[PDB]
Amino acid sequence: KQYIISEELISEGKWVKLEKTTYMDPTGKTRTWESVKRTTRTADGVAVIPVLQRTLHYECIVLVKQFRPPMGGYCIEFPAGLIDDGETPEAAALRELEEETGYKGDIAECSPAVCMDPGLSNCTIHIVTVTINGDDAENARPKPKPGDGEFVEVISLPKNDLLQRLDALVAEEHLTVDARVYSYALALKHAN
Amino acid sequence: KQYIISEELISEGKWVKLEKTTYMDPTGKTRTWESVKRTTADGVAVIPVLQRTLHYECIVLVKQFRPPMGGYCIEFPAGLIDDGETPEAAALRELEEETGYKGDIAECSPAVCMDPGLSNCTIHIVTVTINGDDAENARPKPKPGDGEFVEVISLPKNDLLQRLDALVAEEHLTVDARVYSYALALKHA
Ligand SMILES: C=CC(=O)N1CCC[C@H](n2nc(-c3ccc(Oc4ccccc4)cc3)c3c(N)ncnc32)C1
Ligand SMILES: C=CC(=O)N1CCC[C@H](n2nc(-c3ccc(Oc4ccccc4)cc3)c3c(N)ncnc32)C1
Ligand SMILES: [Mg+2]
Ligand SMILES: [Mg+2]
Ligand SMILES: [Mg+2]
Ligand SMILES: [Mg+2]
Repeated sequence: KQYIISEELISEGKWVKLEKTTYMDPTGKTRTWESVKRTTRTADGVAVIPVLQRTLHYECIVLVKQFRPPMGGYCIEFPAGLIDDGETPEAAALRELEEETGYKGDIAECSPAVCMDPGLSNCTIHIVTVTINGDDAENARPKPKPGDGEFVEVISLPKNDLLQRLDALVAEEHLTVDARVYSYALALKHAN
Repeated sequence: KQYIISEELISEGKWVKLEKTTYMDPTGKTRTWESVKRTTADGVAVIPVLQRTLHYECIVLVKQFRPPMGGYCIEFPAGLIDDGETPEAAALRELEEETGYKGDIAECSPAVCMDPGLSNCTIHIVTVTINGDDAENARPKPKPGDGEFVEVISLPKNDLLQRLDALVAEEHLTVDARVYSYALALKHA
């Protein structure tokens, strides 16, 4: 009993547009929302949850540090990015993971499309859990191949103390942790 | 190394604005980005663990219509922090408004980013326990904000990822990425 009635363009940039969304609320009253959408009419992207498994060591979660212009600061994130021209989620996952980290991994699982920020945008991603065989030579000396203007520092953090490692990074190096990463670190503790 | 050079307004809405951000890259080249912003940390998301004697713990989630998405999304209770409000007060207030439960603080994250490729939106993630043995959390009544309409869905922590998968298979609705990320780690632990 709620639905979109109309979308009116407010402002279109190269990558991102702002829209006045009109919609019916449940009382039968009409209401507006300001909404963001891409200029490029599938989920939009993938985030990879990369579990670096090496025997006789803790499993690690591989994260990336990048400068994020909207945040005007460095942010710690799961490797992620846009699914490219008719490409599958899984394959965008391995690719992004290689481009961003150098690791070559195997799919363990793939989420349905999930919303990034539904109070603001219609951005959806697939979250893909990937195990990295860290005892295979391909992953011995992993080589990041980042595309034009992509500057990405890898940080692998033990999965055993993930939440504590994340909080320490915020307290020390004043960077921001992504909410999906934080959510995952929390649940590792909460499963107790 | 890298830093913001300038922010030039493209368009101002009542609530959100689009800006052209110019930043210094690490090679020392000037670059641009399109960034969304509002007109502390903006908000809270509540992780509500319903605890009851002789029950498995539940995670309390809300279903709401999300205009940006064109349909209904399953979320952690979440809302903006009012001026002068603490994250924890907001968390508890939003939880009660959205679900009817009165919770107790367990923990509060640092500010974390929602969508850093797009906005500077940050939240605190606030873990709250709900004493479901207490008489006030027996028949909880939502008291939603102005133009706010919520259904409550409580799922066992010990089965969250599977129960979310079911809901997505049976209904026409999206799970939020933070919810789905939490359900995954539960299974991975
Ligand atoms: C060469 C490579 C490259 O630079 N790329 C790769 C190709 C273009 C990328 N891009 N595109 C974005 C962007 C797009 C989508 C975003 O979320 C969504 C929003 C609404 C609905 C769905 C998703 C967020 C951000 C972003 C920007 N706001 N400004 C500047 N450019 C950046 C960057
Ligand atoms: C129930 C409550 C209520 O009705 N309110 C009263 C209070 C105002 C609320 N509001 N505001 C928003 C909004 C603001 C910012 C958003 O993201 C960002 C947050 C921080 C930094 C960057 C981005 C997303 C959404 C939203 C809208 N985009 N359209 C229309 N109004 C809605 C509406
Ligand atoms: Mg990326
Ligand atoms: Mg990438
Ligand atoms: Mg809310
Ligand atoms: Mg609310």
